[PDB]
Amino acid sequence: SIINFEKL
Amino acid sequence: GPHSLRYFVTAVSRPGLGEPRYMEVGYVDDTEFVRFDSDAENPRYEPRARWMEQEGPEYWERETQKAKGNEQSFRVDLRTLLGYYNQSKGGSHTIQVISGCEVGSDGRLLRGYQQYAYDGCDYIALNEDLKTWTAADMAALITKHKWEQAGEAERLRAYLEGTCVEWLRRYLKNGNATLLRTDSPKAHVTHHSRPEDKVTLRCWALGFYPADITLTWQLNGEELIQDMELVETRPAGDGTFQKWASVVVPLGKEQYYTCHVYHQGLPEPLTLRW
Amino acid sequence: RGVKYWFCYSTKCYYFIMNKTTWSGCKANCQHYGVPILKIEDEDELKFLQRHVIPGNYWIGLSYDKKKKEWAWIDNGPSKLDMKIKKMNFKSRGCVFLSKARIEDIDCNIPYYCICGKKLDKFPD
Amino acid sequence: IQKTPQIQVYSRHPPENGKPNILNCYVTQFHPPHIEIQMLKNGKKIPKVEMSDMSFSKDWSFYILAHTEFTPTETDTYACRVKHASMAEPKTVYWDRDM
Repeated sequence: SIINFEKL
Repeated sequence: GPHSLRYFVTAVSRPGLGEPRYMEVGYVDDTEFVRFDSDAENPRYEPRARWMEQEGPEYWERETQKAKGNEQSFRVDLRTLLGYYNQSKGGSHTIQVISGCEVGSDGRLLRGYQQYAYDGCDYIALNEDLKTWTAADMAALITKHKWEQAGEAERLRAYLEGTCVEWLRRYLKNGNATLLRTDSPKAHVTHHSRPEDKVTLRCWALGFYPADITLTWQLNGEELIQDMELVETRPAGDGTFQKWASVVVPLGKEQYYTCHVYHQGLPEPLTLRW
Repeated sequence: RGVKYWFCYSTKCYYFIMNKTTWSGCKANCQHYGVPILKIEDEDELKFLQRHVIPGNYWIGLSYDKKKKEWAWIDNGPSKLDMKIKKMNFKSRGCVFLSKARIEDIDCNIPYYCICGKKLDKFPD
Repeated sequence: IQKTPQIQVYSRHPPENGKPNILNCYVTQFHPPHIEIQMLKNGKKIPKVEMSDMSFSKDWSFYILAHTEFTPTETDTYACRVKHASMAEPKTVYWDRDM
């Protein structure tokens, strides 16, 4: 289960 | 043994062709098991291992949404970085991410990573300590500051230790077979003729599995590390892998030269000559 | 007639080899200017290196010794980096390359750039 | 930015002339991910070669596998042709049964 990405 | 759950993410803007392409690919220990692709007619998380068809609806639903969520988030990121680097909306650019964890015998986290690259180069990465970032450039320094105020590292530490380790443990129980499995390399040497009373001896390793293997040549007990050509390990397409390594030697003197095969599914290492 | 340059920091000088080669290819090159492939002695040097380098991947004098069943620097002595290295938690398999935000272990047959490093005994009189 | 593809063209099984088989084109270590790969018999494109999905390695470079069915003979060439932004001209690698 992939993490969910915090914006750059 | 030692075990990994790794996610490989890509985002490619393509101006004049609509929205960027988005891909989440998952690996357990060099074994691809899930893939989600934004171009597919059916953009959804999909199995790619027998032992994954194991999972119920509620799970494939879940990931597809999270991935739709992730897709939108990179679409902005391509724009953010355009902003940072002063780049026009005219060029194709790539964001890449390596994400996941590794655990030991006891199933405790050895190393965790979140690794970013833009346009084929390090952008920012989470240090081993899982508390601090290294930033490749002035641009990445912005994300660093941003993610420092937002506590990104705090958040990611928790994921990598808690969630990642736990999902990894499951997937390994989901398929013990095919995953723990080992195919030994079948090896042989081949004689090839050349100009000026010389021979090329080619050492072959075929149908082995996991990709990792070492082939060396030796003359009288000593490794010929120069002198020796060596293709990159290639997939056969059937699940296994192939590799060779060759050397040049004068006609008659073939027997002074041994090939050696090292592969984690071999009892003792292999030794061969023509 | 490929490209290359040299550059000093602190009490060491390095050769940066901008032609791609295998790990052992890079080791060989370095001998040819009498400067061994890079040993990183501490976190400070690593930071300088990651900060200095043109973006890309660089082979360094760190690799797995199957004869010694362990990871080893090219001089076979310890580095204050080995704290970091130890928790990097590499596979028992390859060689290490340096990049602007990472050190990472991989196949040795893969062509990357190349860094030779040499410790200065005295002031370059 | 911009990395030149490496190309390996090889059969899946030991090649006996007359024995049907599978030909691979393994194109690796390249960057931007956009690429065009053809598989040539004698000089002629092989209708709809199969493409594996693209992926990348630890080091960031992209990796892809083209493959098609083929029957090796003594008397006719097989090749792989890559078109890619890093290269001025398309690179063509001929299949070589010893390699």
